[PDB]
Amino acid sequence: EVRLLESGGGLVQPGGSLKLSCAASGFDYSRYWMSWVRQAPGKGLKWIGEINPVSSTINYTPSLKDKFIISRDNAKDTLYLQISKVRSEDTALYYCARLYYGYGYWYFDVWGAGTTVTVSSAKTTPPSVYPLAPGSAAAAASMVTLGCLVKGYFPEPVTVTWNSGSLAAGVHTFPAVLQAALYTLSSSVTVPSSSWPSETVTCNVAHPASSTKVDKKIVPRA
Amino acid sequence: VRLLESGGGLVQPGGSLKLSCAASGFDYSRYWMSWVRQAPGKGLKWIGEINPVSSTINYTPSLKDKFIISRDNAKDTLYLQISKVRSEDTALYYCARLYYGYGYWYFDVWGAGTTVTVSSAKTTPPSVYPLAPGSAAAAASMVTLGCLVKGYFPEPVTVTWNSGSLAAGVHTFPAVLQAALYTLSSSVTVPSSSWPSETVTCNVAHPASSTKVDKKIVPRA
Amino acid sequence: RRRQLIRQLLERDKTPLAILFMAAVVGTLVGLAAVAFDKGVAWLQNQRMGALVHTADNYPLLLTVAFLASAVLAMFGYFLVRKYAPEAGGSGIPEIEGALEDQRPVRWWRVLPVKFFGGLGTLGGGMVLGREGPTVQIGGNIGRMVLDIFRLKGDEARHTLLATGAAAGLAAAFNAPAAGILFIIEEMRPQFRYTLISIKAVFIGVIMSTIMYRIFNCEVALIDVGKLSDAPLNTLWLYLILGIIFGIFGPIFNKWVLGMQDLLHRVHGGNITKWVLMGGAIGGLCGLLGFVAPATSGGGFNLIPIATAGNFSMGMLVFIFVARVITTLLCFSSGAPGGIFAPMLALGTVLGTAFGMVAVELFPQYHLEAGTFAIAGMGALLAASIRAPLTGIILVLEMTDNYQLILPMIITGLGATLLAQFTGGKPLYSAILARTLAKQEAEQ
Amino acid sequence: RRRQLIRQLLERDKTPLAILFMAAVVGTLVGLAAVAFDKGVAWLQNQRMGALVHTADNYPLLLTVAFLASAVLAMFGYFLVRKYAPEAGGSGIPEIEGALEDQRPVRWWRVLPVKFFGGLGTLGGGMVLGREGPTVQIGGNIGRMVLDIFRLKGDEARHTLLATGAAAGLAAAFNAPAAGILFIIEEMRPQFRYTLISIKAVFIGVIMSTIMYRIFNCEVALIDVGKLSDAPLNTLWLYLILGIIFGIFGPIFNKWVLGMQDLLHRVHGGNITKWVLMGGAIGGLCGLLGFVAPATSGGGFNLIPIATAGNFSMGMLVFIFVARVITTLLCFSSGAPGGIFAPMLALGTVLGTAFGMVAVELFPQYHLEAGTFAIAGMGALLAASIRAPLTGIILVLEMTDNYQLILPMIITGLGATLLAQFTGGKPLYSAILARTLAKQEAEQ
Amino acid sequence: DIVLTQSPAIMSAAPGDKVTMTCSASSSVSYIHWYQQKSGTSPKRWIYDTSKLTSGVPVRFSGSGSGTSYSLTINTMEAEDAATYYCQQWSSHPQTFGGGTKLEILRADAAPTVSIFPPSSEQLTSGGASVVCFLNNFYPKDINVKWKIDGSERQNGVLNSWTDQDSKDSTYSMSSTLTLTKDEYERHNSYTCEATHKTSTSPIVKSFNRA
Amino acid sequence: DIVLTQSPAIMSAAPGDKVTMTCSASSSVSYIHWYQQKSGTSPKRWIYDTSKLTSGVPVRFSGSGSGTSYSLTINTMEAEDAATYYCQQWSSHPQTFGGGTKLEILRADAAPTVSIFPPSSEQLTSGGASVVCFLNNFYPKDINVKWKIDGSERQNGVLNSWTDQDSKDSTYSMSSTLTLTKDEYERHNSYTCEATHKTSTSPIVKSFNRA
Ligand SMILES: [Cl-]
Ligand SMILES: [Cl-]
Ligand SMILES: [Cl-]
Repeated sequence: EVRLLESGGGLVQPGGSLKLSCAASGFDYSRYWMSWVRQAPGKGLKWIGEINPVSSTINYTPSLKDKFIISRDNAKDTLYLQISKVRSEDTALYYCARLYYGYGYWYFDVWGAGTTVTVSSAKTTPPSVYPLAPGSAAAAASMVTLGCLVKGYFPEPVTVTWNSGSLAAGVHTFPAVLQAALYTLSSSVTVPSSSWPSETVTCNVAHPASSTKVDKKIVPRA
Repeated sequence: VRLLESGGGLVQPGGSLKLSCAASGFDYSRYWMSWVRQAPGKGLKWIGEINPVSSTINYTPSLKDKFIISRDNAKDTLYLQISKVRSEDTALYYCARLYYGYGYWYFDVWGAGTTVTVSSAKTTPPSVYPLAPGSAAAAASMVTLGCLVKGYFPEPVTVTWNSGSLAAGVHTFPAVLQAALYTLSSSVTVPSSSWPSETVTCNVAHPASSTKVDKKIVPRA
Repeated sequence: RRRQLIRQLLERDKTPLAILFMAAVVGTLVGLAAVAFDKGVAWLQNQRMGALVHTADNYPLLLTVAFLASAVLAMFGYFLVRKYAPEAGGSGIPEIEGALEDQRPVRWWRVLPVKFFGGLGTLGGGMVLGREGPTVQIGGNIGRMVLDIFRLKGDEARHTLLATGAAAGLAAAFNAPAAGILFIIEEMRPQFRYTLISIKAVFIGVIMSTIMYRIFNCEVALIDVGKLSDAPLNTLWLYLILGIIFGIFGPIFNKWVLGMQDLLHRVHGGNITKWVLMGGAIGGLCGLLGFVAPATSGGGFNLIPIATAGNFSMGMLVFIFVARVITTLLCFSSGAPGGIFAPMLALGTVLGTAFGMVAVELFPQYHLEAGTFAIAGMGALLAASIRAPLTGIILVLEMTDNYQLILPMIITGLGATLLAQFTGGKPLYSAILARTLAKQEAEQ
Repeated sequence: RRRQLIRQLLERDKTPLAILFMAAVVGTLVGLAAVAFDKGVAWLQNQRMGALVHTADNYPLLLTVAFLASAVLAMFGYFLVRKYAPEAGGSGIPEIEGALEDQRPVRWWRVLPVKFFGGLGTLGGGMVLGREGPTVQIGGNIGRMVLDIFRLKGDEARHTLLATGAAAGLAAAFNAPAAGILFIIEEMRPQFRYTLISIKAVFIGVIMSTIMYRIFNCEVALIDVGKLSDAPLNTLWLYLILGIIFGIFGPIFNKWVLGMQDLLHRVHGGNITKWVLMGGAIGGLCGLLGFVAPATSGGGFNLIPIATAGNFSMGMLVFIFVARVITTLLCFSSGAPGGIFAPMLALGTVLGTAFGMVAVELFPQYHLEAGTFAIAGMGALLAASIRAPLTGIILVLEMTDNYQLILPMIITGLGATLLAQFTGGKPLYSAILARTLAKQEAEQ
Repeated sequence: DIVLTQSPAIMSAAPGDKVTMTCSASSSVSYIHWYQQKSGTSPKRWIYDTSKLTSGVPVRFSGSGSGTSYSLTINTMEAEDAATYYCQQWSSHPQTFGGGTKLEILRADAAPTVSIFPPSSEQLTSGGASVVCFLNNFYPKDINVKWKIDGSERQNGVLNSWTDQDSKDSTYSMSSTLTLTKDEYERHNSYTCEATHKTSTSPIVKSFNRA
Repeated sequence: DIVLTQSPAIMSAAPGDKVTMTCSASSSVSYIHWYQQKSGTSPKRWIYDTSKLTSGVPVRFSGSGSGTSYSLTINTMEAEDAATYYCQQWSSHPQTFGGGTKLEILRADAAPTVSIFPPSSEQLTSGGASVVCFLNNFYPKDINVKWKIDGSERQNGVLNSWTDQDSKDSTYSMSSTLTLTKDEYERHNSYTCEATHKTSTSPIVKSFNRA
């Protein structure tokens, strides 16, 4: 396949610097112009810059001298991007793209998955996961809706699956809300009444930024 | 433009191993590659060749899958697997890029080589002992130091002095074998002002055991 | 003469602007026509393929839908040439050369609709014929169309505008501008007397016609072969032998194309209904082999990357070769609109690869690649049969882009054109125009 | 005339065996001669370099031995041409063009020793001249020498053997067999009348002459430029602009060389000692500029890879251009034996890159590389000045091996040859033959 | 730079119906490219140089336009077409993208399935108390949630979060967490969650008492 | 297989001599290549196509021959040319190599410089004792080393090793290693290393005593 895998993105402090990397596979990585483009959370795509195969020409978006430094090494098959004096405006998902053209009006041919850069002075903290069972005198209907509350973590992301991913139907994980330099999200699973509390329903929660794996079985209250 | 081969060392008789040759500094595709081996103290013998697309693969007249030669142009690397290994396979194996002038092909540039030793002994790293003059520094214009590399297997080991800074005035002597282990010595001659006023260290490396020993030689007081 | 020369030399390359502007116009229209012809043949290419899918269970039914779908399209091409434009049959290159020596009329009001729509049926049905035939004669006729529409005259206006249309037609058929110009000067110019074919005007029309072909075809090449190996000096003698083989086969093939024209005429004697029903029978013949054995049929560009890479077994190579020479004659000598030029590229590569495979296993010390003898043989039958070797060599190089093989390509090309002459062969295009002007003026 | 046509066509390309065999021997000797000429000038070039290091102490002495070593070598070449072979001065292509129209003699017993050894002095001293000039005229005279040695006759034997010798001479000078044949076809055959130059015989001699130089030079290319980028369709307009600039400069440059022939003549009036002492002053200038600024002097092949890769500043490009235009005129218009052909390749790319560098930063959306307009301008001064555009682009492609640029190279060539025509220019070689044939009559 | 703003930042369309979004420019542009992005995946080149489709893009897609106004359409829209479409220019330098038009499926209205959960005993021992309200599987998303503590509505301590469109269901969902300290959580007994969708006038309230 | 047999297996020469070595083939071969291999170094392409010099080879080298007899010539050899030279053919498959012609240098006399080394402290810690004797940069090759303990003479436990000829100076060096157990090393005090070489009638002798 044609594959671009960006890496090197995460949590860094305001005023610091970072070095993102994009590993290319499945095509002559030379002969191609490479380009960076970022997408701030819930906003539009914005072009960073581009680099030719021989690094002779390098263009950037209108943005102050050595803030961005795009470079490549065609030998090891990867492209690089350095951001300096980073501020919160640089918090974004960073895309690495291979350039090409049709009639000669260039487009962004193939994209990578991206890496998220979070610029904050808040500290990495692990999550507390709390099981959410129906109330003591619950209205035992045909479907039962359970959930677990993943509270007070930083930064994003967390991933939550239910019984190691066996129950994928009836799953909703809601987007995280930040408050007081901490994140909270919840996950909901709807399951027939004959399965719970008959069987065991588990929510597995992983927060790699704090090396946190935890499972929380959901048991009925009272 | 460099060819650096690896994977060499010890194999038990009847076993097998694969050598790799990592090429760099030139378009590895579009180049015929070849393997040549040199038995201890003898001349060179061709093993086989492979064309850039692996469509053509030729071998010296040997048996079944005795040698199989392969290349993966994605990482510009040449491969050679030897099977049913016998004592006649103990040699220094060269990986070489092939080319021609009028059309009669030659071995253009060669790698450093990698040794394979067919034996049922086991790898022992070397013990490195520093050799300084006995407490009788009869200082001439120069002084001679050395270190003793004892009890390793298989060959080879490499010896440098100050990581190659001291290049003039060093002799490394051929290893000789006793009780299935090797020993050699290296000699270095430096000015009497240079030592012990500045440090002299010999750096021994035994790739078969992935071991390097850097021994500093200090006078005897 | 010293005085006449001095004022010829000081008055050289001064083509009238009226011709150069109209050279721009003809190339533009030739390009559009050639692209539209190409997309049409391709559209019929899968219309006929998509029919093969609603029928792919009943194996008898499917070999039926293959024959009939191609028979009808063929019959549609044979009919449209025998009833409204008899000189639009076969290649059309020699008819366009007759016009340039003022020896044939170019009836553009009839040949442009006939050969366009006739060729669509012949090439769209999957017969072994090339686009070169249609596009050059179509392109030439367009040269006379704009030669009449704006009533320019003078000998050159007639000769150049007709020449650039023909060169633009070859260029657009192969995406080979350099070969388009070389074909006019080397093969299609009047070749025994001076003429005023303005080369600078041919240049203009060729660029405009292939610019139009790159507006609708970029990023995809007709033939992609990769970069092959180089050819050491001690290997060149092998290419001279290969040319020698092509040089004696060239004329033998020339006798077959001519003789098969005669044999095919006697089955139909000449009246339009027996003729087009035999064009439908071999038109259905090749539409059936088009998928019981595709390499036997079609233009043949499909097999060439496969043959070059040594991905054919030697048994199949001779099968394809002997099959394809059979398929080639019976389609071109039938009078169907379409060229023989491109089919002989295919035969050249198939014969080259066979010679290359033999060379690779008699001389392991040469470190040979069969593909290099495929590339060298590609243009060799062109050189032996058509005897336009400089066009053939530059056309093959324009399409495969292996310049490092220029000497082996040059040597077997000349070896081919050397032994073709010394074994009593003739340029095919000149030999058929001769026979066309011979019966019209002998048994009129 | 259909009666003569029908069996003229039936007898086409019937080259007599005697001519093609002797075409093989001509090309063999042209190749060996070209090889020896090339190795000779190289040997003298570094003799001059090795002298410059036994004199690397005294920078004044160092500029002295540079000037005089080149002055003596230059004076030597000027002397042997004014004393034994007046028609061996300058290029020699126009004289071979005269011979092919039977209007100038080929005194092979005199120009072959003169042009060989004379050119050795001018090119070995580091003057701005190309080896093609010598090699084409040498090769043509070699064609008549074996014409005479074996006293074959017929118009074609004389015209062919003289043509293949010239084509073999151009091929061996650039390692460009295809350009050698195209040069005869497009530029140097008699251009106002039919002749029977046998193209297949020109082919043979080119093959053997190109085999002879690769026996003594393989593995090394005259100019290696790498594989550059492609040219998008929406950028082609920029190459037409570049051609228009060349089309306006082409004639202007042609007038300078011709006018400088006149201006330089009045300095010496025609006297052998006065002439040879000014040839030593221009020869010493270039041997001195050969060490104070190498890009100003020499053939210019070395700087072509550097300029294409954008390794020159725009300031240096402008310096080199005007310097090299001065040095080029001062060497060629002086009458020194040596070509103008190769120096205009250097002038073509250097201005090409300059146009490329401005374009790349006026259109960052095009993602351009200056080198692509270097390659397109390489053959553009040839197209505007010599007005043999088909040779220039096939020669440039033969030397740079970037076929993906053929459309822009074609577009910049015709824009050059279109505006050269529309601004009242003439082909330089024809303008020099004209002025040569004019004074061969005004003396009566 | 050149600003390209796309016409309907958000909109919805039923399957098997013709869609049309627009891209328009501050200056005039040439040969516009279109990319389709689904959430969680990389952008994919979709339509380039105004109207040509990339290998794989179904023929229902098509592009058009001139100078200053261009558009993408889908004759008969399918469900898999639900994504965000960005127009992009490189006629001039530097290149610029459009703000994007999100375009999702329309289906029949659906009432929310409301569920309330008391603070877990795990969280209470820590000193905090989060009461959570799941409003699941409804169309349209315009929904208003109301908290009442023993019949008295409360405003602060609340944070809501909406899903994106479910793949199979094409519904939505919205959680809302009311977070107190364990102390004030114990001063009260009733906890009500009022779902004011528009598939009804009377909200669907669900509740619990600690007793 | 074509077998090529080379001239002398070993030959000596003084710098300034014209030296010729020959490569003879069992059957006719053409355009033979030569490879130089200096001690401790991989072969390097020297002469190819019978007569052509690889770039960097000094022009004091030359090759010639035809049919079954080929030769490489150094017109006035130099001391740095000490190596083993291999001819190779590939006009017939499979390619083959000659046995090699080892070129040794004649030069003026050189006396050895001998150093003695007692067993190091750390080797004694593991129960062994190796007394080492270096004898560096002597010429000619022939030399005998004599070990005296107590003034006695040892012939058991001695191990010698020569380097090959140095590419700069054409001298030889050697090392003599006497290996004892730590105990046997302890039952004695004085250890002597005796060097006899043609450069001196009296032997060069260096020693240390344990005390
Ligand atoms: Cl044809
Ligand atoms: Cl001249
Ligand atoms: Cl010239």
